[PDB]
Amino acid sequence: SGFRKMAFPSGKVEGCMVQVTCGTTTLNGLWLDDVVYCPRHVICTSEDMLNPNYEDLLIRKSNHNFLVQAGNVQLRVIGHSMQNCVLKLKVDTANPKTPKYKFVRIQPGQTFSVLACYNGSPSGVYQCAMRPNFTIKGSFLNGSCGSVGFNIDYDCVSFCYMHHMELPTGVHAGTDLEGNFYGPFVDRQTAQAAGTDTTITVNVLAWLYAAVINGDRWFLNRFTTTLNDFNLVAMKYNYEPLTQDHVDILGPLSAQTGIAVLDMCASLKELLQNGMNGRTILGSALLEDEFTPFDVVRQCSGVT
Amino acid sequence: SGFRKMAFPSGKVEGCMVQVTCGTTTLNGLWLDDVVYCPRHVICTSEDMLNPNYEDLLIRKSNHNFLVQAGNVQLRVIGHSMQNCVLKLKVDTANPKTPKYKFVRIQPGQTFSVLACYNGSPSGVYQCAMRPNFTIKGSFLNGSCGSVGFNIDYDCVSFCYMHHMELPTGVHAGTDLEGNFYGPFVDRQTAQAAGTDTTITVNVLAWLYAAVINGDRWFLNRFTTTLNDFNLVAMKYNYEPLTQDHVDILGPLSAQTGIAVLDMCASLKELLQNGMNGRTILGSALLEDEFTPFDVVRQCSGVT
Ligand SMILES: O=C(c1cc(=O)[nH]c2ccccc12)N1CCN(c2cccc(C(F)(F)F)c2)CC1
Ligand SMILES: O=C(c1cc(=O)[nH]c2ccccc12)N1CCN(c2cccc(C(F)(F)F)c2)CC1
Repeated sequence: SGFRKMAFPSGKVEGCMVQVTCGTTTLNGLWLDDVVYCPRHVICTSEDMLNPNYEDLLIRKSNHNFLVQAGNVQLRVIGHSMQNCVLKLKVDTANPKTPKYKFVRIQPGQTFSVLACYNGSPSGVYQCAMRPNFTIKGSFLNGSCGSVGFNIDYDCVSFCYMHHMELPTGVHAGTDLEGNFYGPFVDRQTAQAAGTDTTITVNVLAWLYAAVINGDRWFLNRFTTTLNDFNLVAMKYNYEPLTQDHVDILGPLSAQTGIAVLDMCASLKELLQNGMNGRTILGSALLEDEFTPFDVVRQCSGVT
Repeated sequence: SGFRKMAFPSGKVEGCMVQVTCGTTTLNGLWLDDVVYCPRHVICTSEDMLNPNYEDLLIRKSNHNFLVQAGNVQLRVIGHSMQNCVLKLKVDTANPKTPKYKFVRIQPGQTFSVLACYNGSPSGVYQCAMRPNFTIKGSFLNGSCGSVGFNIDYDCVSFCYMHHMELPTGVHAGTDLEGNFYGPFVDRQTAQAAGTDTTITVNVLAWLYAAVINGDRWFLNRFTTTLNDFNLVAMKYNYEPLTQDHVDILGPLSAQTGIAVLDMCASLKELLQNGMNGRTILGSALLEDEFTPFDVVRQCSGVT
């Protein structure tokens, strides 16, 4: 038993972390096969930061201006291209440590592991969720750009996130591995509206199922609700609307505990309308939405 | 910016995880050099579980009864010994993936990374703290025994914890890598008093320093206190007494923020006596004690 914010083992991804230097700027790259992927703002000076013309800036750059370093060995850049907001530097050596991988675009409410890197060196790993407003509440300092988010299915690493920037609000924005930003964000040092963030209702419910499994049952009640009634409370409290798909994905946790999904929604409804009254659920004094039903299922079943 | 419960990159430790089978029991082992370390209760049947005579049980076991498997390759056990509550199985092959390592005994209040394993396979990684009552609030299911806790200084992995058992209270107990249990716990399926757990006061203060650095300053006040006055509040609220050593270790965070340590104790004193009033500090509705001053310093400075 026990419930923790668990990240995937990061080893398969530490082997792909490299340092990318272009001019006086240094950030992290992702070396898979003979390609190193990195944020295209690596070619930025502090003058053009406000609104860069990346095509023109890249045109002044040649293979030999990108310096790719893996720990201590220099990689030979034989090609360079821009794919949306990422650079794909072609190198003459395939990464011997390349795992089985896919590049995937995750959906809001989905969770992934982040490997924070500085100078191509992994410094830590944490689990986070893509907020419905397409931001992540991560932990990143100067030099963290190019740090990736991923999931791991047995031996296959699905890369979903590349770190690009921090919004003035302290939240983080980045792209998928094809350079497509999650959200309306652009790689410009300009004021960007983060957007209204809602709570991932299916995930809070999944985390309530983990609480029942792990001993915490104080919040459980004699009440029930309908999807329509519950959603009125979710709208009031800026929670994501609960759909029948969400009810389906919660089927396994409903079966494991014996608590019908709408009975858990009623417990959640009361927690929203009345608060925790100074009590805790799984060691927390607030409702947690960064655990998907798959995460709770995995952490309470034991998938390696 | 951003504050997350960050674990160390787990790669160096995934390379040392093996499966240890003895009879019908399977748990995890730690392969460093030509030795595999594992919990000695691997030699237990379900009859002797209540009070095993481990010397007698080990006497009925020979090298060939311990099955060490690393992914798919079988290791040849050429020796076996009991060191406190761990078995040291000598194998004919040195682990090619052995990192620079030390075996260290951590102190209560100290934090480490755990790599949870099932069948010698890493399934996830999380950061936790050794509670003052020498327990850890981890996340472990059947087959997790032999999962280790560690810290990483640049390239050197300091192993500090080996997972052994779950107390009926849902908290976890285990040994250092020499087999010495943290706390009064014994490797017996018997009722064991967990002990009173206090809050790691220096760590909560360090986490309050991280909050100021990361933007959260609502809790800051015009008051101050003395070490003696503050400690009266800490005693009342079951917090660890704050010593002058704790004040010294907080010197760097005090210098970074400009807030004298006793001014932060006064903010903490008010939070203890008045609560958060429904507000949050670093995304949490309770005071967090699982970040040491070194962890906050590292996460707010960027050490890789
Ligand atoms: O490493 C970081 C950074 C990331 C982060 O998430 N948090 C921080 C907190 C404090 C200081 C720096 C950071 N940088 C340097 C590169 N930066 C940059 C440069 C050129 C152009 C752009 C662009 F986004 F506008 F394209 C962006 C973005 C900020
Ligand atoms: O893998 C686990 C386990 C660990 C854990 O932390 N949480 C769990 C939650 C649900 C089910 C099992 C566990 N086991 C199996 C081996 N066990 C054992 C066997 C023989 C002797 C002993 C001894 F501690 F008494 F020595 C202990 C201890 C429990």
